[PDB]
Amino acid sequence: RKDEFIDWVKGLLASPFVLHAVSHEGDYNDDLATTQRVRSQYADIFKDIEGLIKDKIEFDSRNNILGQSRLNLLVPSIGTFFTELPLEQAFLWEDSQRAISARRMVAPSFNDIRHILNTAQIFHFKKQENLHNGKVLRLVTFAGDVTLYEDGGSLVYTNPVIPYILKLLRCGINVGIVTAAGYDEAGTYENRLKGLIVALHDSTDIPVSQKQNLTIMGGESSYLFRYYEDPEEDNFGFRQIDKEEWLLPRMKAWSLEDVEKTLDFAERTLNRLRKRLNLPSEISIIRKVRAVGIVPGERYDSKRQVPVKLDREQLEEIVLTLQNTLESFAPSRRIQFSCFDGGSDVWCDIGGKDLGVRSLQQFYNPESPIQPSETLHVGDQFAPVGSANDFKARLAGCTLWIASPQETVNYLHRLLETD
Ligand SMILES: O=c1[nH]cnc2c1ncn2[C@@H]1O[C@H](COP(=O)(O)O)[C@@H](O)[C@H]1O
Ligand SMILES: O=c1[nH]cnc2c1ncn2[C@@H]1O[C@H](CO)[C@@H](O)[C@H]1O
Ligand SMILES: [Mg+2]
Ligand SMILES: [Mg+2]
Repeated sequence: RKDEFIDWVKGLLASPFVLHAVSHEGDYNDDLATTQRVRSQYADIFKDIEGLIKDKIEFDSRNNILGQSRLNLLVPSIGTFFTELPLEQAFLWEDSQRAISARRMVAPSFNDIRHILNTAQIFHFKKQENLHNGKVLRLVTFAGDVTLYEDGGSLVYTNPVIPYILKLLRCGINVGIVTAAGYDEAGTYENRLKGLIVALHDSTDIPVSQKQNLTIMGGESSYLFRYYEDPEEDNFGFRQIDKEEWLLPRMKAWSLEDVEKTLDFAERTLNRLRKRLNLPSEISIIRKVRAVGIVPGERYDSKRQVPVKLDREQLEEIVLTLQNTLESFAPSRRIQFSCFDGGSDVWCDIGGKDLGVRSLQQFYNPESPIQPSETLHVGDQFAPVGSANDFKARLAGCTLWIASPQETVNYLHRLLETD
């Protein structure tokens, strides 16, 4: 299941949906009073959950006859909440926009609750701003694919997310692009983020010191770059930081022998899969220094170049096989890794985005590291397995679970607008 917590919330809402909304599906009239009654019922449930989250935050920071928070007993796979969530307020806002309580035949959905949770997380940080002594946002990180641009895409100059990233940098907020795309070379990132770095360079609104608060953490936690601008020349872009300056102690402790054996085992497994699944020859296995993956290809013939893709069932088969085999392999158990299905491909990366975000939290301010409660990672891959390379970011900070580049822009708009 994609998220036990969201599915749990969805199931709770089903009872008042059936009893107070479906019971009126054949109504001739009185549409509004029914809507307001449904709305109150849902709101009450979100208010209750809001209270369970506060209760869990208190439990988690102090440390029940069963040795767990109430909400953990209710939802065993639940992650950590680094901030409270104004769920009732967020429900009421989303209901006004989406008219959830006005439905009579379609229950509150997974995506409804996903939206409500994102809006609650945004609302929490908007509140901190208006607060004296506010626990304000200090780090916003983004996945690339599906989050900043279409899958496999680049950030072109007319991309509407760019003004919002510049506004984050302008407000003093640190911005990291934490992406599985893993290049030991600034040039490739400069091409894929070209529109963003040109707009940032062109900006006269932003001090250079703040422009340089833009970073890339590539390969999830393998390659760190920082935006630079030395006016001596018309030169700007990204410069790589040596890993000795930013690798976390736990990562420094890993054996490079275990790193290598992990990638070798994954590569061998991908080759085995490619033969067993009789994949088209145009499909490629790509081995990198800190990753290995399998990707689509292309062929001629129409008189037309056409993509050569893996089926959905093959991608699922491959990512499950990699994940399960590596969880049973001693060298990969001694380090960390992330396997994911990106939609059209499957990769195994050394490390993971929890390590990438945590690395940035310290890198940006070694003397007073950015806290999880001050961090927001935005991405699309939040399933626990499969479409999953953002999932571990929940270990390092708050998250926003988006579904498209358009959602990312909508949420940054609401985060940053004046209300
Ligand atoms: O090292 C890696 N680890 C995991 N995913 C990668 C890596 N390199 C590239 N990707 C992703 O794989 C796809 C193909 O990469 P591209 O051809 O370099 O753009 C894109 O979705 C990339 O973002
Ligand atoms: O199991 C979980 N599912 C969804 N969100 C979670 C979970 N655990 C912790 N959070 C956090 O709740 C906020 C709103 O979704 C986000 O910060 C998310 O990371
Ligand atoms: Mg993505
Ligand atoms: Mg590549």
